[PDB]
Parts: sequence; structure tokens; C-alpha cells
Amino acid sequence: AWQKADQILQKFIALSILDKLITRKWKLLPNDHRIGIRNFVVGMIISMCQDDEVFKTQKNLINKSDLTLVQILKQEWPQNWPEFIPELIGSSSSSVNVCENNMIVLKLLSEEVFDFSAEQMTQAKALHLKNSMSKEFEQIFKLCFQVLEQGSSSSLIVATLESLLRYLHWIPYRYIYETNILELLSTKFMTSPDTRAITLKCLTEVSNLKIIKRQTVLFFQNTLQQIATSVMPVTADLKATYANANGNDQSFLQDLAMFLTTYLARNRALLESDESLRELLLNAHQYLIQLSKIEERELFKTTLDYWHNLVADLFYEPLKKHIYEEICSQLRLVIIENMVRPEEVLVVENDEGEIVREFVKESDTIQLYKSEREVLVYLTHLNVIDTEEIMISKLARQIDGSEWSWHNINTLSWAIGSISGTMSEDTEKRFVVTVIKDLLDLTVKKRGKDNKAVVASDIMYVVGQYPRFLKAHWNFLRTVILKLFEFMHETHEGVQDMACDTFIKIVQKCKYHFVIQQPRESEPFIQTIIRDIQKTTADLQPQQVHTFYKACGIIISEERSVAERNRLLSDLMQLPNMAWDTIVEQSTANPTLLLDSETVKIIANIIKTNVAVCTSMGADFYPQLGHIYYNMLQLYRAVSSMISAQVAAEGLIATKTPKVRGLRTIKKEILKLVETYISKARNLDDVVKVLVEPLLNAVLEDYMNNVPDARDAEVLNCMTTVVEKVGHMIPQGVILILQSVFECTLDMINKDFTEYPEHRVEFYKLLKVINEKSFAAFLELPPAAFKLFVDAICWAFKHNNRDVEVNGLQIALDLVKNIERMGNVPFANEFHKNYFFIFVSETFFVLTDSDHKSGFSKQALLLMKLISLVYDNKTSNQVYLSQYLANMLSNAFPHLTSEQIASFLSALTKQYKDLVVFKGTLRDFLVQIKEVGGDPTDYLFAEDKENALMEQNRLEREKAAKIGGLLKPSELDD
Repeated sequence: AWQKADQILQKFIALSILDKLITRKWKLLPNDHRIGIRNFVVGMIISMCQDDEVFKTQKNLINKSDLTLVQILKQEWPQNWPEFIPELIGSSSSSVNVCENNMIVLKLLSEEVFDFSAEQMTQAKALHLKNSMSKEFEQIFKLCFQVLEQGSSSSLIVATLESLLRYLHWIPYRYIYETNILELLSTKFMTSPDTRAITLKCLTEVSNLKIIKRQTVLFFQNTLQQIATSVMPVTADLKATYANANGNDQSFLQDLAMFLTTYLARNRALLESDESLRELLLNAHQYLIQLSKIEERELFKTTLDYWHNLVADLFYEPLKKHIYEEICSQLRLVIIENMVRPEEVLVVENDEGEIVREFVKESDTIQLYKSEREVLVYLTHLNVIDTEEIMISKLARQIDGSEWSWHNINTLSWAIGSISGTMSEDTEKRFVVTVIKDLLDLTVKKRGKDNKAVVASDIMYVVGQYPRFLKAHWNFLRTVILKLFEFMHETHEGVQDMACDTFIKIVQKCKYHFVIQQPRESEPFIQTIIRDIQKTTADLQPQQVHTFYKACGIIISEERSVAERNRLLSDLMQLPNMAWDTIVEQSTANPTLLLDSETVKIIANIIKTNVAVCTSMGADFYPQLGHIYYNMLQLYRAVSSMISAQVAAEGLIATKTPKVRGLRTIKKEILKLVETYISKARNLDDVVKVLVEPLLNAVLEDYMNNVPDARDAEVLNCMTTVVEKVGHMIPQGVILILQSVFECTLDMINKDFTEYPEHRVEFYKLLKVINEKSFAAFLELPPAAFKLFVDAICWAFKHNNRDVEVNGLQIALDLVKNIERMGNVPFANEFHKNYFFIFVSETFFVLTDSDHKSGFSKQALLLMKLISLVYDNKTSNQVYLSQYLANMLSNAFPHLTSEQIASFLSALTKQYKDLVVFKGTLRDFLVQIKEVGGDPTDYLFAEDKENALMEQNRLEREKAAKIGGLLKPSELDD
């Protein structure tokens, strides 16, 4: 029906008609109608553009005719339109407006077919397009260059530069460097403010090509000269300029930062060698120092990434450092004055200059901090005298009041804390003594809740970053702890939270010092701490009280003598054990207390207190656990009746009520306490003899018999740690666990991939450890349940959730490993008959699934082991498996010919020992197979590049560890 085209032009739904044909019926038309159509569209576009009024007030229709033309080139060009570019050039010299619109065409075309993607052009497919279509990237360049030499129109030149940028990566590099285009860009087009932005982007892009030495210097020289001349001198206050600039000028300053950093990262060594370009070198860095003062996240990160490169290089190569000494001096100041907030600092300034407890934990910020800390640490090693001097003289100006402000004391505190590990122990000692004296003196000077909160957070930050100093100076340690206790009485919850966090952080390093009796002291500080605990912690929220008891438990586990450690534990637990004996009394007399918010809250917080101490004490917590254990399990049973009663009485809807939520929190914390102890228990035979049976008895039937919405995923998690630590010697216990949680949980999660997301995760963690530690339990299952196990396994690795998929694959691998192990036994024959093919097809399906971007390597390994399971067995039915696989491949890839299927099948089964080679075979074929079709292929290479990055990070970390201060104390063990 399309035929009525050429006339309507030579229009809203008229161009829409061609669009439906080009996208759905184009490759059907003979070469006849295709030459005709492409010609009358290039024709009528040209007509519109030669008329000025149509050109001016109509760019909207010229736009979608360009989009139409692009859709044509995508299909026709180059193989069936070998002379499009000549027809482009030809028609361009005939009219200025045609030429400009032709530039827009070039741009849109590259946006559609060339720079659809760009960065990952480091590969064979784009390298194909580049040097095979070289002849007409040569033409596109030549057109752009000729237009730039004799072009007049601002909008034309802009359009030309926009397409240039789009094409720079395609053009034989010869043409960028032997032409005078680089001189042209870096002078005339930097001078003109209309062309400036795009020219800078172009030149940035040039610093990213595959590489002349003289020209790269030259264009940088020109560009810097033209900025100084036409835009702003190196001395300009860019922080101010930026703050007051419009959108265009801000964008320009960002582009300048990008240009300088990218050029200098690549070409710095060039400029360092010739001691004639030193000024230009320092000048470009001086510009970046100015840019680095701008208050804008992305501009700041852009500069910082570059400084990190520079100063890491100078530290490893110190003979270069003299060159940049003044630049590094300015940079210390910029960084010290513009520190990102460490994650340890829990109070913040909002919109209305209110000091609050941050809600949000931004980890975009955590990476910015990490990079800034490293820059400051490298700068500190480069000049530790300058660094210390800056920080101490800045602190003096906080103290004399001349530069006092929240912002200034914060950034400086954060910098001081961020360089812990950079100094010798001696230099650090003198440094930290002064800083702490000054920050304490600020806590006395600066009154009001706000002041107090700001300065408290800074002093807590600093002391928590210098445990090495505290460990060596018992007097400062005690004083610092007493001050933290004082902070725990402040009304600001952010300050309290940080006081408990800092207490914990220092105790992790200094615990020994709290347990021994110090000279000058009547008793170990842990004794004093415990006796005053009720006073010390009276203002804390329960969550902070739990941290405080956690820190005490870390100190108590330093006492290696049993009677004394047990008595410290008993003393620590006096308050929660008193509350526990009371509430156990009261609640068992009147079980409806369990529906009371306050009572539930009391119980939950007792259990949480025990979890917190157990987390720190591990195996040493047993006397306390054994003190509450039976009443705790009775409480669990009692709370479980309450919950079932509300469900029976109200509906399912009961689980949404606060009463039932409150009741389940008790069950969840009890399961956490027991999981936590069993995960660290040393006495495993006692765990089995005394703890396990009452635990399974209290928890398993209750889980099995509850309604789905009232089953706690925490039961699965507790059972995973039980099986993991003692599963090897509770075979009956593991069978009960399976019997109680297996079918009923599988029923909850086998309808979709999303409902009961924690049950899903904890279910496959539990199956993986059962399959591993007590595989015999899966044989005590009736065959109907084994069948369910096999389906559940496949179901798991069908998820896109990594935290389920990885376990499904592991369990499939452990199961096949097992079946491989038993050889020619009845069960293996059953497995082949009933389950082996399910695993083969389900594995191959997820492995080929383009939507399933996770897990390639392990899936390939499982397919390898399945294939090995048959072809490595001399008496198995091998040709049957080859026929099955030929059918499966034919079905997955219907477009392959029989010989292509043959060749894939044969390469697939040729070897099944070396995973690296197998993976490569599979990838080679799947990439070829999915090229024809356009399906995605990177998922195939993603596990590898994620593994190379992790290796890269582990190497960096190992180097960083040798440089004092790069890793913070908390990251050191310890």
C-alpha cells in the first residue's frame, strides 16, 4: 500500500509510511525500488534545505526525514550504495544549508550504526568496520576538514565539529596528524566562543586515539594559550566563576577539566622530558588546581582521579617530585580543605544548617572518600613536614577563633584522621597529643548542643583512627574512653551512636589494656566499666546499649582463665539476666502479656543483648547461653502458640499486625542467638548432646505447621549453621530438618522467582550444606521427594538472583560429583534414567540464555561434568547422548544447518577435562551462532572480566598495604 510516497513531498503520517516499510518490508523490494526510494528521499530533503524559510522554521520535519534516510543507509550502505558519500560531498558544495544538514546526517548515522557503542571498540568487530570502510572515513574527514578551512556559518561549523567528534575514532590516524586540523582546532575554533565547547571535546577525543609527538605537544600549547587569551587566565578564581556561571560556562569548565586530565594522564612524560615545556606543564596543572576548587561533585571526581594518578606516580618515582613540588603543596591544601565525610562520622549538616544523624549511607561518596584519602596519604609521604605543618597551623586557627566554623573544623578533622599510618610512631605521638589537646579544648570552648555535637563527632573520628597511639598511652586511652562515656549522655542520637561505635572500634584494638590491672589503678578497667554500666548507658537507645555490651564482651574474651572470664561474663549479664528471670516469671503466669508491646519489647531487647555479647565472645559465651537455654526455648514455644492463636482467630491478615510482628521478633532473635553461638562453638559434642535436640524440637514442627506468611526464614538460616558445624554427626537430626522444611518451603518459592525472597536465599544455603555434609539424608527421602530435590536445584539456577543461582549450580555440581563417585550402583543408573537429561537441558538452556546474564563459567563447568559423566564411562550410552545433544542443539538453534550442528556437537564432546578450553569452545560457538542473530554476547565474557578486576584489586591492596596510611587501622588485623 506504500507506493504513494515521492509525490506528497516532491506530511506527518506521510513520512511515517516509509518508516513502516523500511523497518518491515525493505529487503523484499527489488534493487529497482530500493535505488528509487533512497534517491527521492535524498532529493526532497535537499529541496527543503535550499529554501531558507523551510530550513529555518521547520527543522522538525527535516529532522525525521534525516531519521528516515539514516534508516535506509543502515540497510543499504556501504554494500548496496557504494557512492553515498560522493553524493553527500557533491550536494554539500552546492548549498550551505544542505552542507550543514548533511553534517547532521553524518552525525545521526554514526549515532545509529557506528558509535551505537564506543568505549568497547577495543575489539575485533569494530576494527573490522574501521579499516575496511577506511576509504569513506577518509572522505568524511576530508569533507569536515575542507568545511573547516573555508566554512563561514557558525551553525554549519558547529554541525561539522559535532560530526568530527563522532568520527575521530574511525579516521585513519594519518589524517588527524599530517593535516593541519589539530592546529586549526587548537587555535581558530578555540578563539570563537560558539565553537569552543565542541572543539575542546574533539581535542579531548584525540588524546584517546591509537597512536606525531611534536603535534600532540603543539595542539596542547595552542589550546592552553587560547584559553589564557580568550577565556580566562590561570589566575582566575574558578570556584567563584563556576558558582556564578550559567549552564554553558559550567559545562565548559567541566570540559576543560576533562581535556586537561585526559591529555596529561597520557602525555605527561612527553612534557616532562623536554625541559623547554616546563612552564606549559606547570601551567596546565595550575589550571587543574583551580578547577579542583570548584564545588561540584563530578568536576571534583574528574580532577581527583587525575591527582590520584599523578601522586601515586610521584610516590613510586620520587625523582620526578621536585617538578611538582609547588603543585603538590597547593593540592594538599585543596584536599585538606575539601574532605569528603568519612563513613565513620555519623552526624551531618542538612539544608537548614541543622546538625542531624544522617539517614542515608551513600556509597558513591565512599568511593570518592577512598580516592581522596589515598591522594592525601600519597601527598603526606611526598612531604610529611608540609602536611603536618598545614594541619597543625590550621588547627591553631580553629582554636584562636580566626577561622572557626563547622565546615572548617570538620574537613580538617577528617583529613587528620585520614592520614593515620602515614607517620612514624614517634612523629605521630607528638602530632596526635597536640590535636587531641586542641579538640578537647574546643569541646570546652564551643558550647550549645550543636557545637558540642560537631566537635564531639570530630574528636571521636580522630581518636578512633589512632588506636596505635591509644594502645601505647594508657592515660590517653582511659581519658578518651571516659569522654566517650560522657558523649553517651548527649541527647543527640547520632553522637551517641558514634560514641558506641568509637568505643567498639578502640576496644577492637586496645582490648588487652582493659583486662589487665594498670599501674596506678585499683582494678582492671573492665571491672569499673561493668559496675557502672547501668549509669553509663542510661540515656542510650537499646540498639546502642547492645553495642556497648558487645564491646564489653570483646574485652572479657581477653581473659583466658575460665573462672575469671565466667565471672566477668556473669557480672556483665546481671542486668539482662535480672530482667529475664522477672519476665519469664510474669509471662508464663500470664501468657497474654505476650500481646503487650512493652513486654515483647523487653524480651526482644534481652535476647538482642545476649546476641550482641555472644557475637563478641563466641565459644566463651556458653555459660550464659546455658543459663537461659531451656526457658528461652519454652519462651519460643509459648510465643509460637500465641502466633498460631492469632492466625486461627483473625486470618492470614494477622501476620501483618504489630502484635504478631512483635511476637516473631522474639523467635527471630532466639534463632539468631543460637545460630551465633553454634557458629563459633568449640565444644561441638556438647552442642550435639545438650543443645541440638531441644532446638530442633522447639523449632521444626512449628515451622512446618505454620501458614507460609508466618514461617521465619531465620529458622532455615539457623539450621544451615547447625548442619554446617555438626551436620556430619547428626544424621537423624538432618533428616528431621529436611522432613520439616523441605517440601513446605519448596512449595512457597516454586511459583515465581520473587515471592518470599529471604526464604529462597536461606533455603538453597541450607540444601547446599545438607547435600555437602549429610548427603545420606537425601537418600532417606522417598523417591518422590528426590525428584523434587532435582527440580528445586534446576529451579535455583534458573533464578537471575546471584544469591540463589550460585548455590543451585554448586549443589548441581556437588550432586553430579557424587553420582560420578558411586560409579555403577543402582542409584546412578536411576539418576541417568530420571535426572541426568534434566540437568543437561536445564544447564544448557540457562547457559545460552541471553537474558540470563549471570554465571557462565560455573554453568559451563556443570555441562562439562555432565558430559564427562557419560563419555568418561566406557559402558555408558555415548551415541545416545550425542543424539540427545544433536536434538537439543537443533532445537535451540533452528537456523543452523545440519553440518553446523554436527560440528558444534563434535567440538562440544571432544574433551571434557580442561574447563578453560571447554569454555573457550562453547564461547567460540555461541558467539558465532548469536552473531547471525544479533543476540547479546558479553554475558559470555563477564565472569572473566569481573575475575580479572578482582585480581587487579587484590594486587593493588597488597601494594597499598606496604604504604603506611593507605589502609585504615580498622582494615588492619588487628
